[PDB]
Order: sequence, then C-alpha cells, then structure tokens
Amino acid sequence: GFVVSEAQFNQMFPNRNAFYTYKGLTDALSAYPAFAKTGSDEVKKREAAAFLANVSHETGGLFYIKEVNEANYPHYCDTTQSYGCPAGQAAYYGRGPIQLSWNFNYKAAGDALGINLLANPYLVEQDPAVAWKTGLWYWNSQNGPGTMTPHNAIVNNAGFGETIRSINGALECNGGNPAQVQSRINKFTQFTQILGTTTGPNLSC
Repeated sequence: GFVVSEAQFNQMFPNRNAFYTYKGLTDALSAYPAFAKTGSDEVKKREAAAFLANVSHETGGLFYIKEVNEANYPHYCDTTQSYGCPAGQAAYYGRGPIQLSWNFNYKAAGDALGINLLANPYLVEQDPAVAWKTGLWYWNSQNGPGTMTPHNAIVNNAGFGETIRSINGALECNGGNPAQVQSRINKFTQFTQILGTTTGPNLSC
C-alpha cells in the first residue's frame, strides 16, 4: 500500500483540480511496480515525494490539466519523426501531471502503455488514469535532456538534482533558469517533510 496516504496527498495538493484524484494515482501504480517500491521506506517516500514535487511544479499544485499558454501549442510537433503529427500540428501541448508534450513523447508513451496517444493525445486531458500513467511513464523510463530516469536518479541516490535534469535540464540546469530549479527543490523539501522522509544529497543542477 502506497507510502503516500490520502491525507498526505491532499496536504501536498490542496488546490488540485478534481480531475486528479488520489485514487487515480494509486490505480496507476500497477503500471510501474518498481516505482515508490524500490529501496527502504525512507527511499520509497523520497521517490514518491520527488515525483509529486516535480508534478506540482509542472501543473501548479495539480491545479492545471492542459498547459496554460495556448500561444505556444503549435510548437510541439517534430516533423522529422516519421510518424508525424496525425492529431494536429498544435495538438501535442502539455497535458497531465508531468505535462506530457511533443508528438514523439506521446507516440513513445502510447507504445509503452498500449494506448494510441499519437492519434488521440486528448486522452491525456480526458482520462485521469491515462494521465497519471503518462506521468509514471516519463518518471520511470525517460532520460529527456539528462542521462538517467528520474526513478534511478532517486533509487541510485544520484540526487534530486538529477530528476530536475531529466525532466527539464536543458532549460533549467546550469543557470538555465534557477527560479525553476528552486521551485522544484522547495516543493521537494515541503513534500519530504510531509511524508516524514529526508531529501538526500545533490538537490540542485
């Protein structure tokens, strides 16, 4: 049973849209049985916190489902990928707890979850369980602009800093944008405190 109790979940997200439910999250745990299950209790809590902290930053405390700035919707369609942008040139904008974006990421996430998110990316804004799963998907399998899965970054005690790097690294780390690095870490401190666990080393990037 998930190291995050509902009370805790709520304490972390007192402003979450009703789309995102505690039960949605717990149901999605299936998909990635190692997640918040590898390592000791302390480490298990650390990963859970690390994930949710990042989620919180991506979605303004789970307030938002679809990415806010419509102006830049048209910019997530990489046409050098063979499979293109079937659902529309401006259809791969951020959705759900990790704000999944880009045609390539919808495709890949779709394959991994046996759902055709490339053809219908709106499923992420529509179905909570799909949306949670796309989060865990990314968390557990993606390197993004970094060099490991956020999951390992935590489980290999490689440091929260590294979850930042693999989630947004390119824009945020190395002075890219320290405002955002701080948001992430702050949430991570709040959340670990909430679960009674420690943050561990190398928090920054």
